[PDB]
Amino acid sequence: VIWGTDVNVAACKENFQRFLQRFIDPLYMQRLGEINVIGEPFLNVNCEHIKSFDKNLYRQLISYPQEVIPTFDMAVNEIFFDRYPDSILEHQIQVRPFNALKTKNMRNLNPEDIDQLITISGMVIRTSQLIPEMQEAFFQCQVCAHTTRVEMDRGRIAEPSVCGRCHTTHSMALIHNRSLFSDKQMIKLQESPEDMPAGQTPHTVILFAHNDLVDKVQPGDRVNVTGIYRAVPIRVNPRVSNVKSVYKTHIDVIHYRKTKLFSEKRVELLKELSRKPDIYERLASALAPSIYEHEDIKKGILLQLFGGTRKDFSHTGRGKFRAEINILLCGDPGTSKSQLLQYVYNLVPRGQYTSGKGSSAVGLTAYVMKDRQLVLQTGALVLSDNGICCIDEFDKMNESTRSVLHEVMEQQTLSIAKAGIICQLNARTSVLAAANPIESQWNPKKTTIENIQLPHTLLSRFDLIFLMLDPQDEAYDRRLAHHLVALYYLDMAVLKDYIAYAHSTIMPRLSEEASQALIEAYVDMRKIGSSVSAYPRQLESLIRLAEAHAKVRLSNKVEAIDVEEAKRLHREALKQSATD
Amino acid sequence: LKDYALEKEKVKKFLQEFYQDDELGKKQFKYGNQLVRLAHREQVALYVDLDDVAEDDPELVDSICENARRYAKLFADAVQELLPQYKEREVVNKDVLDVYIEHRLMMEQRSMVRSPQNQYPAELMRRFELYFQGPSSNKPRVIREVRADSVGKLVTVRGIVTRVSEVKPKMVVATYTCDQCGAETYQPIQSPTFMPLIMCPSQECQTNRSGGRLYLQTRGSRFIKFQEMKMQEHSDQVPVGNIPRSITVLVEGENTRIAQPGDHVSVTGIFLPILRVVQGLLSETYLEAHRIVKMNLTREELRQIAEEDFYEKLAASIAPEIYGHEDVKKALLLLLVGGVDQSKIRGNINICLMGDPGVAKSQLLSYIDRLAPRSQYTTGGLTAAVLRLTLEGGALVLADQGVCCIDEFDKMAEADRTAIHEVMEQQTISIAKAGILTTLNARCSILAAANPAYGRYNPRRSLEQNIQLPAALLSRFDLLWLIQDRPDRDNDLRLAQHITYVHQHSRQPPSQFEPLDMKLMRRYIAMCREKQPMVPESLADYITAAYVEMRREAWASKDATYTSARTLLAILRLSTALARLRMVDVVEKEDVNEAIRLMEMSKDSLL
Ligand SMILES: Nc1ncnc2c1ncn2[C@@H]1O[C@H](COP(=O)(O)OP(=O)(O)OP(=O)(O)O)[C@@H](O)[C@H]1O
Ligand SMILES: Nc1ncnc2c1ncn2[C@@H]1O[C@H](COP(=O)(O)OP(=O)(O)OP(=O)(O)O)[C@@H](O)[C@H]1O
Ligand SMILES: [Mg+2]
Ligand SMILES: [Mg+2]
Ligand SMILES: [Zn+2]
Ligand SMILES: [Zn+2]
Repeated sequence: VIWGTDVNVAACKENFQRFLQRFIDPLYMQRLGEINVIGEPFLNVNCEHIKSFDKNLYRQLISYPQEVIPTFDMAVNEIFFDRYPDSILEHQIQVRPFNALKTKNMRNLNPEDIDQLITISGMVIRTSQLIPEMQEAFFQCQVCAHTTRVEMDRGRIAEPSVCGRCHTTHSMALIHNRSLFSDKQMIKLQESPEDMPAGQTPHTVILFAHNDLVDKVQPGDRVNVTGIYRAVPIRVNPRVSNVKSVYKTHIDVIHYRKTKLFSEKRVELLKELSRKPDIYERLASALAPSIYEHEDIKKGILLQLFGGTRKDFSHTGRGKFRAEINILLCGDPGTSKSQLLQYVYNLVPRGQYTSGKGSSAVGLTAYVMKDRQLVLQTGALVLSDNGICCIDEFDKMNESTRSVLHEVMEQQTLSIAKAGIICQLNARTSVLAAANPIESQWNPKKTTIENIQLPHTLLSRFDLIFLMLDPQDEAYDRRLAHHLVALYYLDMAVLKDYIAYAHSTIMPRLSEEASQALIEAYVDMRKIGSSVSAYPRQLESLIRLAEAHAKVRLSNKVEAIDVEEAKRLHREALKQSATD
Repeated sequence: LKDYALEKEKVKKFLQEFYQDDELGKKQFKYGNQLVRLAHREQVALYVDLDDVAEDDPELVDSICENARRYAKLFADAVQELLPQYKEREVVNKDVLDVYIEHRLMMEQRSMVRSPQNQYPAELMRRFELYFQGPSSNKPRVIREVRADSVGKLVTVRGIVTRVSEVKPKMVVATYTCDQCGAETYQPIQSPTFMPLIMCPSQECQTNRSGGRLYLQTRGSRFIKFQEMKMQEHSDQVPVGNIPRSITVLVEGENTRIAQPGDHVSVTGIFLPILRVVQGLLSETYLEAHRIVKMNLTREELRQIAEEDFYEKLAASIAPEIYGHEDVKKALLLLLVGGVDQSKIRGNINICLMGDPGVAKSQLLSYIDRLAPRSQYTTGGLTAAVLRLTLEGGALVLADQGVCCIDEFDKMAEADRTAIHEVMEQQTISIAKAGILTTLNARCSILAAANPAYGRYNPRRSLEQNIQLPAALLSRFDLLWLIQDRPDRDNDLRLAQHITYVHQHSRQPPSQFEPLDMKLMRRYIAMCREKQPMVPESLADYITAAYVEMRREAWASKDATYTSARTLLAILRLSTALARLRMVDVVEKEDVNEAIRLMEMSKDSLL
């Protein structure tokens, strides 16, 4: 056995071969046959399968990845030469295990894990161009051009300092092109914010992809990366050989996974509470309990949380459809706008909170900065590709950021001209903006555009503009005071689980009754506007809201009740920003 | 002067034969059970309480204090010898280091006189860590008192963490494998840096003179979690005319990730030098941490507390030399006593003082910084930072339930403004230097001072017109006081008389109540912090009535007076702070009325 382990090459290979052949959900042989035609020599294996089949083999694999993976490679190559014994491949099959030890508490990582295979979920923050690293340096004498080679000189290259044919002094210089290189890509990946319990200091890790699996993860992608934990010394000065007693650590990736829920009890419970006739109203009430007397705004933000159903219009040639719901809460200071924004950001997973001011710690834009490598840094919008971007103080923004917001709300993507290349980062986010009117208070008789001073197009992109004000009503003040004092002297968890289940499983689809109701409502709106009239964008908003409401009810199909609720909510928002 | 073998015998006897009756008087060997758990790999760190040692051998404790590293090693060796005896189950070989150790032991036992070098280092037979807890007899030592004389002695200090580095793996026993002999080489490491070995010292290669070149391997080697932090003198112990001093602390093992910046902690550890030459070598010192723990009168005194004017008296004691500003002083006292946070409610009472130059604002801020137990003073850094790779708490973090007095507020950077806005909204500071949003707990009352731009305040110009601060930011503050230096011959004459008396006697003019000594004020403040008064539902009716009345008045007022729910929250906070001052667990009509009066007086000060 290899020193300091429990590993036998022959026995380990035989056990891996047995696992490949004798298994029940055989998938490995199926994908071996698939690789035959495809030619893709990378056999991905879920380590949990080995754990179930043989826990001892799984433990052995985790403990000594570097020494065990080659045995699996050899076994797979022998099998491929057994099944389909005749075939052509530039390099024999390779195995890249994954999903083995979800020690995703990156903040909780220990030196005991050094040189052990581990899988961690997170969002890649930055990358770099593939680095060619030498593996067989080639040298030629300045005097006599005596060619020589130095192979795998343990990272560094051993300069001969003396020739071998004229045996002159140190005159043999390296020839870069004649040498041999391998691909090594560096990635900086941040720990997934959701998994962190406290998240006081999000953790970051460095990954190296070697000889393959390069450029397979773009910046901002949320993936599960499985690789070997590594610790390497850092020299105090390159000239001297002294090394720090504290090692810097990184990961050598082995596999990338781009990315049921709970148990039967949770699905049963959510279905049961869905059966309630007033589940919509009850869910609205549960959302943001601190707030008071706001119902239409709460229902709108809830529908935004659920959002419309994802739809594929690639065949139709109409381009991507904005299934997300964008809501702008416009109100005077002290109407609890920021409280709602924070609460929504504190509830939805993978949500992002930002301020319209350029001083915001996050920033609503992405840009290239020197490391001194000019690498891209993502913005809040790109960061929350499928989450919810709660923008506060949305009124105060620069024209460039306004154009960026218009672009992202229109095409669901952000165009960045890095160097000379234009990159379209997909950002299908749900924008929840909050705006406070200019001046101390909101001047009535002035349109929201006049009193907020934002482009008409940009606000027309929003599918719901909710106007909230502090009425000069003594009764309202008394009620609010009673509510606050009572707060002085349904848990969010179940709501979050319900939203997650709705997003994961259900996908509302239109219905003939719903179609006719939509058409009738739109023509009625048109007729009303015959005497800010109706626009087809309003129809898109209505259909999206109806789909979201159906998702809330878990109907899986848009229903006339959903159409009625969507129309009523849209009319309420219209009234809120209406004037005449 | 003493036989360390005898010391090893004594420590083994102590560990074997120490028992303190646990829950329900259960006679249990407190350290025997821990030894069992260590033998089963169920524990990693074994903290030893020097009080227990003092239970039967004060001399041993004194020797440990006089020399700590030696006795730490002695205890570690004793535990290493004892562990096999207490082992009872062949626990699953956790990690790879356990199996590696098992293989090494099997090979060694598969062997006789042998050279001292040709044996495994003790530190390689490990994964049990030892630490000491300082005796109750030894009082905590101020950082300034820890000098070169105490180097090598176990000491307990108390301070505030100012920065902590990320956990990293530090090598303890480097392991190398030769190229020819197939043996193994080991290298204990104590220095922060080391020279990796090159040619193996193996007997086989030496005899065969093969010149086998060693290759370092991480799997064989042994690492330990490591963190470098800086602990600063807590403001209570700092001399009046000095500044806090800092001590570097090297946390390792299980002690890692047990402290955060701004934490008021107590550290027991060994004070040792690090040599990273006038009449001898010169070295920098540090503190090898062992235990880190995050910390949180006469009858006449009570009679004075019972006095109705008591509170007023305390107001008179807030910077007595500052003539006038009585209500401002009262508000400052309310800030000092803070809220209650009954559950949770933000208990910090943020106050801002906007005024023309030369109205004692800075002096007031300085006095508050001197009186508040935990205090920070700044002018506009304030927020945390990421130094180069370590978090460094700013003044706001250093407050951490204290009070941050920010003079010259109007000259603060916009980013700092946003930061303080976040501090007043969530009591947390979000900072990102490398695209990482780190959130730190900064829960601290804020006392800001600002000056109107372009000279003295112009009454004819509305707020934010004579000042260059966002209106919303001002509305965040619970109390906003405008101080105007209106020339009034009577009042000006009074002030002049006061100043002249001060200059002629180095003391303020005599008053009705003599100002109380700062220490007594602090004591009373803490006593008030003890209470957490409630708000009876009955009082709610009156509070709501008052709120609706004042809001109606604001609507009647042509100029908006920032009235909102924030105002009601502030009213409640002030009422509960006054209740704390009264030492009564139930608010009273009196307190509510007084809070309302203060709020009205602020808004009038904006007149
Ligand atoms: N209708 C309401 N129901 C419940 N609470 C309310 C209501 N209106 C205001 N509040 C309370 O008033 C305070 C408003 O604070 P917040 O900072 O969220 O206000 P905002 O209107 O978003 O402010 P701004 O626009 O100045 O940023 C919070 O305590 C909020 O709970
Ligand atoms: N109301 C007052 N009572 C007593 N002394 C006062 C008063 N107002 C100002 N002074 C005296 O004014 C002197 C100088 O002005 P001071 O230090 O108070 O300025 P300041 O208000 O802090 O100004 P700024 O914020 O513009 O720097 C101080 O020594 C202080 O004693
Ligand atoms: Mg707000
Ligand atoms: Mg001053
Ligand atoms: Zn030559
Ligand atoms: Zn050798």
